[PDB]
Amino acid sequence: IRKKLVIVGDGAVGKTSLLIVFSKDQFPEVYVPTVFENYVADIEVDGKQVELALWDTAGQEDYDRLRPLSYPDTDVILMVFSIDSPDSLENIPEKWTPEVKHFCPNVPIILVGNKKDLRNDEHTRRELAKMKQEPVKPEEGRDMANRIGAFGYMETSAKTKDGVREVFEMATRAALQ
Ligand SMILES: Nc1nc2c(ncn2[C@@H]2O[C@H](COP(=O)(O)OP(=O)(O)O)[C@@H](O)[C@H]2O)c(=O)[nH]1
Repeated sequence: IRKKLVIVGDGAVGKTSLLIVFSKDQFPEVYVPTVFENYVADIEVDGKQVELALWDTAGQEDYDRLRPLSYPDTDVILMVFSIDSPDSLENIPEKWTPEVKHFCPNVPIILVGNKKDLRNDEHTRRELAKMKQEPVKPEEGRDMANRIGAFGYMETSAKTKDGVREVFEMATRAALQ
């Protein structure tokens, strides 16, 4: 009935924004604070009411020895990259997956490609082109989810809210089973 969820990924990919959208979607409405550490949110998925305890690693991306103190007893990981940052996707296999598999051995991972609203954004394409890069394609996220053994792959926009509810439903199912 209580499941611990930890959200990880590079700085500025939208970890906190995703927690905010989910927490503002709760009913009855509650004031959503600025930080998420053992933050209790109730969700109903399929039959069951579940308490999700949310932990955000934003602000700790460069504190390699302090960040893993939040990992014990985790039930599901949300591992996030940004579709507007191929660098953040490359850190999925190179940084986040080895870390999560060491500290959370058999814990399900949901791979989340956030900022999907920027895939066709003209400003984003122009800025990425300066570095000889382009937005992440959906096939690339799906392939990465298979490579790292993720339970599932989902694309979201915290800005438009599309896909956010579905990410948390999938994470709850994975935590339950
Ligand atoms: N266009 C767009 N911007 C986003 C999205 N999610 C977050 N952002 C923005 O990206 C920036 C970083 O978001 P934040 O939640 O603080 O990332 P965190 O460091 O991973 O916790 C903020 O300026 C947000 O407005 C999204 O889905 N689309």
